[PDB]
Amino acid sequence: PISPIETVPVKLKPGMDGPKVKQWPLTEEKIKALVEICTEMEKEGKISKIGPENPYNTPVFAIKKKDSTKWRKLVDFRELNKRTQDFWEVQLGIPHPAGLKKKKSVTVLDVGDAYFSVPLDEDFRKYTAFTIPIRYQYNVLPQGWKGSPAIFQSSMTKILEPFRKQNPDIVIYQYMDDLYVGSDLEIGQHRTKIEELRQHLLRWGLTTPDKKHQKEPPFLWMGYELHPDKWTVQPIVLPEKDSWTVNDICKLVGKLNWASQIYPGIKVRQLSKLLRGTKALTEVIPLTEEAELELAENREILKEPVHGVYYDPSKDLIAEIQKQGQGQWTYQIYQEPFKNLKTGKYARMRGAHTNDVKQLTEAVQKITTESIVIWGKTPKFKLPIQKETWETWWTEYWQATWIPEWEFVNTPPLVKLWYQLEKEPIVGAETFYVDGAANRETKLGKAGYVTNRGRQKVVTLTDTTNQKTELQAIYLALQDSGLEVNIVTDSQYALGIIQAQPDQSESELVNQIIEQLIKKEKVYLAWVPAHKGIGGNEQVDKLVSAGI
Amino acid sequence: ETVPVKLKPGMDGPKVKQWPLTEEKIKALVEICTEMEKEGKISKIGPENPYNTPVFAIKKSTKWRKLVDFRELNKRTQDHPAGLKKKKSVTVLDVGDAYFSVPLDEDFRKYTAFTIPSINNETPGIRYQYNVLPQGWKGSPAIFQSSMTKILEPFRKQNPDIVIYQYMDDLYVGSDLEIGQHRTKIEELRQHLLRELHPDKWTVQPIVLPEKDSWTVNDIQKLVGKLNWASQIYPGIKVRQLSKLLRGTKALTEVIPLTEEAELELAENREILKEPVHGVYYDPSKDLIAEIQKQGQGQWTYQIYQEPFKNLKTGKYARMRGAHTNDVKQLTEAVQKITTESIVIWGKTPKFKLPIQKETWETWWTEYWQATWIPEWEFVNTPPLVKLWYQ
DNA sequence: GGGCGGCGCCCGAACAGGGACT
DNA sequence: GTCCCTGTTCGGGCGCCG
Ligand SMILES: *P(=O)(O)OC[C@@H]1O[C@H](n2cc(F)c(N)nc2=O)CS1
Ligand SMILES: [Mg+2]
Ligand SMILES: [Mg+2]
Repeated sequence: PISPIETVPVKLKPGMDGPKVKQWPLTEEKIKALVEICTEMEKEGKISKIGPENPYNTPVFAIKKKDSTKWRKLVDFRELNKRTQDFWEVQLGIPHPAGLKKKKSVTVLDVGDAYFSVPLDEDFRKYTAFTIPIRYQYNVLPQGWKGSPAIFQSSMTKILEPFRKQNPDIVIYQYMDDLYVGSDLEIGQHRTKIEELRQHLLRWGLTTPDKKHQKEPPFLWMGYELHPDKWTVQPIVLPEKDSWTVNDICKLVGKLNWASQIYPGIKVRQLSKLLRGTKALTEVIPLTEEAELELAENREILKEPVHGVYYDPSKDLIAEIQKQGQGQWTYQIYQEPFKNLKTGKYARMRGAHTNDVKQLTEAVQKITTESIVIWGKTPKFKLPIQKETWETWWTEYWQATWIPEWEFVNTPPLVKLWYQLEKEPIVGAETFYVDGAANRETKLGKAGYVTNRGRQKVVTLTDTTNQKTELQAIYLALQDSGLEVNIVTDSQYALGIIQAQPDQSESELVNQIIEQLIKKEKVYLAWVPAHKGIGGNEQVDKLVSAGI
Repeated sequence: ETVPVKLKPGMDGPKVKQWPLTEEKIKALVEICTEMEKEGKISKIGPENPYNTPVFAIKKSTKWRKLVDFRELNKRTQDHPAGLKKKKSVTVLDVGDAYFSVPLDEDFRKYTAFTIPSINNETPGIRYQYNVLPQGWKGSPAIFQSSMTKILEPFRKQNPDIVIYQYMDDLYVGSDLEIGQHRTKIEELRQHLLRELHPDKWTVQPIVLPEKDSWTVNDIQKLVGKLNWASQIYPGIKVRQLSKLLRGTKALTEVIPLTEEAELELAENREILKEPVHGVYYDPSKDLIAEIQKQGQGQWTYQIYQEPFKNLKTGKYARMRGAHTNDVKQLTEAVQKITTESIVIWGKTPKFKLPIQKETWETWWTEYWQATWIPEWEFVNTPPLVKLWYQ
């Protein structure tokens, strides 16, 4: 039937009209499925025949479902959607099985033809007109209208509110029309409460077809198989193609990111880098060696059998993080040592230049908010970073940074700062005054240094910038200095980059600089204002300025 | 009887997504909202209201207080005792509860929409809107102003020395009285209202130069850089003579003895750094910028300015702690202190330039908020140079 | 085949802001 | 101001759910 829930008033956007789009041709099977659906819906009052009084019309089609002969009826409401008012979506996220608590008794139900059981605002029905190659309009929520998801989710919440207020201690996970129902009742009393819920829903116009009423484990729910004390993800099938396109890669990486929620160790950096500056989905990208290797390792990982567990709120949440190369991290969230609640990967590249401690901090942050969503609390961390590493970094880093309650874990690769700037200048070590200059018009530059021991060098550069020349001067000093060196720059740009202690850059030049910095025993970097006549800096400025 | 309010012309209402709340906060919000809706202060709504404003809760006591981040709505909503900054003690009362008695313009209610989220997205968000003046909204003290004046008339007559100022949810009560009978008067005002700060102890953090009996090429280079920058704020600063000591290409660690001229230059600059900044006038039509620098070891410096180098105030927050310190907690404490000071001095809150990653901040700052207002902020990834200049 | 909403991911195209330069 | 560089947002594609 049709739900006696009050309708939700919806308007068009300020000063607009309904759709006036002509139908397209449909197949014989599509037309037969549509006509059967439409006469059946017209009997039930979900669609009302219309005549000349309706100007509007918009196209209509159907698609085969995951069930065999059932066709899903769809409307191309793109024009109406454009003209329809804005909604606040109420579906704030996706429930996750690691967030479920153990229940004595579990049921999974689906509401049949759910959208088509919720009445549409009477004023708005006319903009929903469509023809079949017979003219109807929608009296219930149509599929393809942008307002249907949120209106249904809200209406479903309203419909469940009295059952939830009457059964506060029965947990009903309500994704769109799919219900998971958990209770601490013995199976018989639970089944009675489920009959109560189905009668309640039907009272509110929602039928729960018995074909989609799962009574025994495993439960199929939200892409998962829920067992009594463990859950798994329904199988994943990565393509086994030979010629990979941008679309093939997007599919591969999407399935891999989905797998990473329970499969530990998934890496997609190299497959993702493979997409930079693409033209179109149809373009064939050749698999680089590193992406080939990474995909092989992922395949191996996926061949293993794996499961998550359910959340026990009387215990601690623990998250352990491991580093893979190239700014990639995986994590396992568990409560008992070898029983993952779930897993994950953090691999986002923030910033031109960064290091492993920043990356670890932002992995900790991502995991923290993800845990707050799924479990409502922060986890305790196990990290491969010595407390002294962290202490050093938090001491000397100019930004406010913090990692919640954590404990060191001795599984390499440990996270470390790869070099350390001197807080004071080095006695005896040679002192390099470095500078760069670039010609904005010609893009020719010079980088170079003088030294207190009387050395001076200028390197000319083509197609360069001021910042690049300042860096090239620092890099040139690192090259020509010995294991200990003082360097004076007039470039707060390069100073900020190098003080930040990066171990990785997207700039080849900053990486060469980094390699140099790692090779040195002691390095002191000092800053002075440019063009103020300051002693060593003045001579370098005069040297690198000659071309400009 | 309600008062019509519009938005600023050319502006829609807030459309700000809700952030993840912890279980204890969602539980407190649900219980509080149930009571609020029983009392007709809020009503349920659905998706057809397109507006949203995030909500959370703070535990100031075993009772929670709901807090709505109306920063956006406040920006978008239609458009001061200079003696309060001098009272021997100032107390901060929460009088937001008053607002729950005045109705709210019906046509305006849709703009106060908010969403209660669900652990692990068990349910769609459950949305409400307000039927009374909301706490945390610029319009609430405005519309309640007349009733507040009538309420506070006899207390101010019977206490002409006491300064009672209102900022949005709070009464700042200021007196020169000893902190004991002061508390007596504050409880008088709280009993009357059924119908601890010390601004004379706030101080300026000036710029300071290193005191040394031996100076190196590095020491003088660092001094000249610091003084060069400082001169943008005190034009009296002079570097020509100290900079003259640096001629040539010398080793950083070499000892350089100061001439007579440079020693006098340094003494003059030392004195010039004490004088107050000339020519700095508060502009009510501009925002207050507050930059914060983390100086390490629980030390924080800050400046409150409106145009670059025109510092209305400079200060520090020094929570001396090393053993187990929370940079984010400290930083939000500093932000609340600076905001309190700005509310007291100018009645405005600053826009903060925060030296933190946006995600770290947004992950944790609600765990330490204690104030009923929330300042604007942006996130700077700002340089160690100015950091070095204010230490 | 295609329509919709949510969340995830990654990338590039707009911006904004600040330092350095003529 | 302009050029350069950095960071952020937001909209495109895919994945997953329905
Ligand atoms: P649910 O209704 O339980 O159906 C199972 C999956 O849902 C997919 N689906 C649902 C839906 F409501 C819309 N609009 N599109 C769509 O693809 C099909 S299988
Ligand atoms: Mg230079
Ligand atoms: Mg001067």
